[PDB]
Amino acid sequence: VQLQESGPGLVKPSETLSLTCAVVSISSFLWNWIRQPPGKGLEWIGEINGNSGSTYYNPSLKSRVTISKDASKSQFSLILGSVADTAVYYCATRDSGPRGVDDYWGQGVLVTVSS
Amino acid sequence: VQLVESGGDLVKPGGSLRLSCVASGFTFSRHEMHWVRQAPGEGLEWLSVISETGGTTYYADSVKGRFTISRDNAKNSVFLQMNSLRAEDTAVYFCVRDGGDPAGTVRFFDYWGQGVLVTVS
Amino acid sequence: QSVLTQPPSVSGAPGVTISCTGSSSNIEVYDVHWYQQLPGTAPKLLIYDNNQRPSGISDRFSGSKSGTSASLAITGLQTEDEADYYCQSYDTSLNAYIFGAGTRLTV
Amino acid sequence: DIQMSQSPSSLSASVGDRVTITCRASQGITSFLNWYQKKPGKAPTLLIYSSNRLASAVPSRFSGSGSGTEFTLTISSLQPEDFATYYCQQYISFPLTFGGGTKVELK
Amino acid sequence: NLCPFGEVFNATRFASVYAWNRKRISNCVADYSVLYNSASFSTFKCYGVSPTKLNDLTNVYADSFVIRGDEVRQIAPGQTGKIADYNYKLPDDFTGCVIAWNSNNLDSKVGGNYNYLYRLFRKSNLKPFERDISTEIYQAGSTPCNGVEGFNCYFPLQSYGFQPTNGVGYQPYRVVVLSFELLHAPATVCGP
Amino acid sequence: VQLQESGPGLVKPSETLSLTCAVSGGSISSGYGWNWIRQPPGKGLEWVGYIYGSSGSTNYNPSLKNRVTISKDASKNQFSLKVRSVTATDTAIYYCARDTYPSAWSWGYWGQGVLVTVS
Amino acid sequence: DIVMTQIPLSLPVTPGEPASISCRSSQHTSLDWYLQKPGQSPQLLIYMVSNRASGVPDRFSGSGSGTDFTLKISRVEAEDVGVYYCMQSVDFPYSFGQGTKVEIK
Ligand SMILES: *[C@@H]1O[C@H](CO)[C@@H](O)[C@H](O)[C@H]1NC(C)=O
Repeated sequence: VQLQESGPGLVKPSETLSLTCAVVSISSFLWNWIRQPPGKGLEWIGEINGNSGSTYYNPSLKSRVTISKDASKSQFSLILGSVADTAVYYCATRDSGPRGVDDYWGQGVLVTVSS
Repeated sequence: VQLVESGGDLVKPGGSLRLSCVASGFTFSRHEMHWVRQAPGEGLEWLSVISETGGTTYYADSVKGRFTISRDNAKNSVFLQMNSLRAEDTAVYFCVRDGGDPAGTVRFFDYWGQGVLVTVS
Repeated sequence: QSVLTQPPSVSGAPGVTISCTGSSSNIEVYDVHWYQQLPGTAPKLLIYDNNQRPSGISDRFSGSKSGTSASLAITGLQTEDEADYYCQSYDTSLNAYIFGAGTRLTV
Repeated sequence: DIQMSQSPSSLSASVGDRVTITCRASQGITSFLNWYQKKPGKAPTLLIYSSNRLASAVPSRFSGSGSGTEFTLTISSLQPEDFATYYCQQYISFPLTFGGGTKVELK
Repeated sequence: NLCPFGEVFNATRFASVYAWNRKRISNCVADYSVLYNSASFSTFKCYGVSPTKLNDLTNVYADSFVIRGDEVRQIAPGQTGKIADYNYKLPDDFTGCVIAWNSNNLDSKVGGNYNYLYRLFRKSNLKPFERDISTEIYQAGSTPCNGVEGFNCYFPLQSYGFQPTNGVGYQPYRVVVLSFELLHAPATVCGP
Repeated sequence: VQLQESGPGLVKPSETLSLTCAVSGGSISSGYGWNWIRQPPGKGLEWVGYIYGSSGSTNYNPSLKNRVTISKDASKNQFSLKVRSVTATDTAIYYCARDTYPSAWSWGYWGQGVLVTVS
Repeated sequence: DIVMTQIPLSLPVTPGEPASISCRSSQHTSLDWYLQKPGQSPQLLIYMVSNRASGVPDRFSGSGSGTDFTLKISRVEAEDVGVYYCMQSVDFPYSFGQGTKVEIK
């Protein structure tokens, strides 16, 4: 089932970066955020666990980053602080099971900061 | 893409004969290559099949036990080692290339061979 | 579905049919195995592989598994068979060994 | 197996008409049928697959249809290079069974 | 005085390859050239014992699992692959035979038939004659996943998905593996 | 053959209970499939674990989430059961077992059992 | 971290000829292959070292042991346009590839 994302759209050059990913249960899958600057490759920024067990972050960006998710609101969000920037944002996962590998991703939304 | 048969001869009933359809123009180890025959004055009739690794086969009712289909993926050729050739096995023997992934719901014959004539008399 | 189901309790006189019916995932693919547990004791292997009795057994005990339903016949019970009777198949849905709910024999 | 039976025996009319050809069946083959095109003296050629979808490099003249047991090939606009025999082929079950062949001829 | 070969060779529905049946066959007088004279089996090859002269010379088991057609290469002593390493590994000193026949009219349906599974990933290879029925999530190299799956963590089972019109290499072959095992014990199954 | 359990029978919740089934008459390093099966005192049996003798690959019951673990100490010929973060519903009578014949689907050859309750 | 590099930065391929994308990392192994058709999200097509995804066509094939892996496009029909990425998941810092824009001729 598809994942839709939402954010502010415009952001100051010294503000914070925050956006959500409305989504199947949170407790089923391990969830993930990746991004894409213009003219550059994809960048993994961090990943959370499904039962809220732990969080893992990209160590270059692991200075003011925070991923939190709800357990009932079907919510999943990112909090990057002190904003590499000016990119489009994806929330993603990889389903599995008997009938192959599904790998649902989201559409994306562009957040334009000063770099 | 081209498929060239071999092994045309005349058969006294009971001898041993072997065909060889060398295939070319495509990657060979990814399709099921097999044999369809046609007696003169008669319509076409399916004969055999063999998998993409020479792992398994399935014959028709009339030819089960007498024939043997084989392949060598390095030599890019499919064979038909024939035994107990009855009188009614006087036909043209085509070699066919099912086109489609081996795993798909689509089975169709893409490129035929020209067919060699073998007479049983 | 996906669970074996015995009757609650069976009883009789000297002179008892215990059935463990299962679903499409439980049996018709696998084998039913009967255990008997004396009250306050370890259970005992009674019927395995739907009818094969182990070394040391009575003869009035016999399993008959046909299709998606098994049965344990006790014709003419003795007064020393008052115990529990469970059934063990294997499930594919939840993918674990399924024991039955439970039944007991009373003379 | 499933015995495919074409109808009619042969067909002939003026060049440019809309000719038709069918391939009935005995047991159900749920919309699989392939049509092959054989000219006398050469190898046969694939015409359409899965009873609707046209093949590689086949021009858009011929089109097929059909569902279940009754199938139909439509010779829409007859070109003069098409007087030949056509074979229908099912693949829902081994052994594969071709049609008897319907011979079309230019007038 | 006979064996239940009408329940092993003619069951209505076999099991998957990762969770394979095994029925101990004892108290028999068995005729092994009943199936060998039938010859409706695409594979019938007796390793170690002499085939068709084995109706004369402790107990035998009977495995039951249906795989795809080109996977019958693994059901042999000394094979590798997705069956002989992770699902069913025959030992190096096997004594018996594998019987496989193309059961395509039975075990596949229109659309998919997603009942028969296999185990794509597993942390190590099987010791010979060992099952594994666990469905814990398989991590690949680093990240621990507490019952969850995503990147780097996969569901271990995966279906076959038998279409009625796949190729001949991808079709349900019902494989029955008889393991003849004589021990220092009085025999209960011999030939007549 | 012979199989005798051990272990403490009273525990405080959210701890790890350890139960060793000491066996005799046959070596654990074999093709045999060794087992744990628990029973609450009212309801009835329910399978909890499994371990293959030679390799030592462990297979559990997925209704129990990730709590159980089974290790087989081969020098003393015994195997354990450690369900962690226990609760008041994991208070049962535990029976170690061994399958009937190699790679069977059932088991004779039980033990006497213990009764571990959790206050 | 663990970083990789594709050997072609961009690739011209005529319709019909086979293609080849290689990938050379720093140090059953997780390495992925994606497709960014222009203006959409990426899509999985090779999920471990040699496997195939759910709705991928039969043309692609993952391969390669060690470090040098290869996703071989067998018959490049006129819709395989975009870039191709390598995800190494053997450690915590997940790293995508650089991308390789394929070119039709
Ligand atoms: C299995 O079924 C076939 C078909 O009815 C029968 O001929 C055969 O005797 C049966 N038993 C065995 C052991 O093959």
